[PDB]
Amino acid sequence: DLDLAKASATDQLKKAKAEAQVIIEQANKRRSQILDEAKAEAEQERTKIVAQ
Amino acid sequence: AQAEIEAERKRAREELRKQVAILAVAGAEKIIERSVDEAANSDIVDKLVAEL
Repeated sequence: DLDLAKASATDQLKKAKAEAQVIIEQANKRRSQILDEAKAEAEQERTKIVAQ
Repeated sequence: AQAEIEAERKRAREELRKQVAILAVAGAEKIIERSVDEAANSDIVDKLVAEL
């Protein structure tokens, strides 16, 4: 019992760390989506004022 | 884009100046060749030989 409690308990944190990595990776990828959307729309904005 | 509009204004102003500029002399040539006479010729030649 003590060995299995140690094992199953300690594996939890090894597991959760990878999900902290999941969250940071998702964070940066959606961040890239933010920036790469705003850049293209600002491009079209400048082009609109230019045509005007 | 505030600079790329200004570059276009400067450039259009320049092209307009260019066209008016060439028309000025292209017209002046026709005016001269249409409005000369030997009195006008003599005046010029005699002015310029006097500084020869």
